[PDB]
Amino acid sequence: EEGPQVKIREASKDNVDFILSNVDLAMANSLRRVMIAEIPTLAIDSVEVETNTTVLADEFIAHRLGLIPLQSMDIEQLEYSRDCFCEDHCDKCSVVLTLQAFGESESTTNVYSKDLVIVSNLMGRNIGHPIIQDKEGNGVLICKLRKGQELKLTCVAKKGIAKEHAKWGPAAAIEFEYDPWNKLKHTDYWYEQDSAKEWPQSKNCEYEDPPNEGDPFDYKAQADTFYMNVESVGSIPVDQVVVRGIDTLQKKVASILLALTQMDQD
Amino acid sequence: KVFIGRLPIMLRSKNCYLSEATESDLYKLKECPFDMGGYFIINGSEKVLIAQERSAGNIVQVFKKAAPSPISHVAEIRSALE
Amino acid sequence: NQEDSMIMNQSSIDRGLFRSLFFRSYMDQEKKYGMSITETFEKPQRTRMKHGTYDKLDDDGLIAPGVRVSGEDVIIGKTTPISSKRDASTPLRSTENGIVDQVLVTTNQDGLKFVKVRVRTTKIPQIGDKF
Amino acid sequence: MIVPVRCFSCGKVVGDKWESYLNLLQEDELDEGTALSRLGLKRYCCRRMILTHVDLIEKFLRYNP
Amino acid sequence: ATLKYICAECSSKLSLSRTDAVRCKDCGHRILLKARTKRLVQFEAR
Ligand SMILES: [Zn+2]
Ligand SMILES: [Zn+2]
Ligand SMILES: [Zn+2]
Repeated sequence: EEGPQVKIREASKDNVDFILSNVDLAMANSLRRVMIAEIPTLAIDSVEVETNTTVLADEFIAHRLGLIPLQSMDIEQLEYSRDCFCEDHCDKCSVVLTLQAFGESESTTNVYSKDLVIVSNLMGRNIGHPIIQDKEGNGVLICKLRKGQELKLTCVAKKGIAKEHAKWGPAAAIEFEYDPWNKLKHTDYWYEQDSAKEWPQSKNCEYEDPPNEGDPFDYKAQADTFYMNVESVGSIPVDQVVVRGIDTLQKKVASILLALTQMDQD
Repeated sequence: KVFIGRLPIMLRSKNCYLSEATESDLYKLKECPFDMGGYFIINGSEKVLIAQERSAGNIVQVFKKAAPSPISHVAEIRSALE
Repeated sequence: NQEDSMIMNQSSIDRGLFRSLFFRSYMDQEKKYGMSITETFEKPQRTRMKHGTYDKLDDDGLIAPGVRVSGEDVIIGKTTPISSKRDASTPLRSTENGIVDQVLVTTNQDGLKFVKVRVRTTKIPQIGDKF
Repeated sequence: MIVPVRCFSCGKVVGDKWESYLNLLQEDELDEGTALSRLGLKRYCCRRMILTHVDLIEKFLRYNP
Repeated sequence: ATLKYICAECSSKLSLSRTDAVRCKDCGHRILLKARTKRLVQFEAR
């Protein structure tokens, strides 16, 4: 269409292999980072424990509850409690889950992330749903218990970002390569006899024309065309972890214009 | 017929309940199955007796004396009633 | 990571890499005197005391197991009789702090009140830390 | 000591895969190397996470109150 | 409705006050724990 183009190679529900072309490395990279670090998500961030008699300690469990992925489709329309005007929190800024387990079965009772029970009003919007991709539909084994082992918790998911804690990240791994045939000389392979024989060739060598000796060293050569692959934990649909990334980074660049503006006043 | 003192016992030894005990027996006892015993439990804390190395007794050995010494060599034997 | 120090992934530390638990167990008993003079486990006041909050202290002179303790909060209230109330409490290690994890009250051969408190803490890998 | 939710390294969810993996071993009588690939655990950062976990929680449970 | 102490083995909510021995309703097992606090506790989910 206009500026830096794309050409999605494979693509599923969890990954989106694709070729970002005619872009600046700077940009390709910034996007990469943004996708990892600053895209907003919802995750448990406060666990009021009423009862626990498992073998795990309170904070051990509380920890896990945080990494358990949660729905964040409409996260863009939930507020950071730090901005919401309630004293502490509300449905306008948080999602409250519940967990209650008791070992009735005489055989190891399993607490799953499917046992989380939203309580706060979702005000109708995709949010706070224990993302499950499990075959049995239980997703993330929170913990196990014996006979009369009980576990009564309360959670308060809030909006957040990787920078604050990893639990808020939605990306989780991101493939990134460029110039598969070291044409830019951005590397200098180590070796014993032959660089070529010893250093595996990349799947991406195909989608780019091989070197061919004769030719001199093209130094003028800059570097666009990046073979990336954004995987997703789930909280957000892979395509989104890309668009939202593209957007977040943009707003950031924006806030600088905006800032220079109010700074115009004087 | 008569009682004369208490002899601290070594865990996992014959005279210790844990010796014959097994898997389940232990868990139900709270002692860890993986424990290896070999220690005592005086006044609460687990005490380990460290092996004391020394020279075997009742043995003959000869050693040369120093340049300055009216004695040339010597044959030693440390005799101890086993 | 120069001169024998290392760079550690934070995101990893978050997702729990290298976290650990740490338990510490304070302990105490009630002295007995041949001429029947005993100490007590209770939550004193006025009537030689400490300086840390005695509040978290119940009436048995103990802290309930879910309580978050810190500073020098008293974990065990106790008093010694001599002529009325001279303290004998037990504040948490001035530097440490955590969550009371398990208290327990038993007797000891000569039938005295025996108790052991156990604060638990989770220690996350920080900069000065060794590996 | 319970399966870690997500791998330390990349953060890819892995809390679910425990039970599935233990089956692909016992029942579907496979080899770790494959059982792991089956569960979608690509790179070693995710592999090493499951392959190495020592589910101590089990011996823990086996205690009592 | 409530409790206070417990028996290590025969986990049985027990309790009592001063000079009430330090045994249990059945299990001599003179140990006894002190079951959780009612004041719920909260945690940082990180
Ligand atoms: Zn609010
Ligand atoms: Zn991984
Ligand atoms: Zn009992």
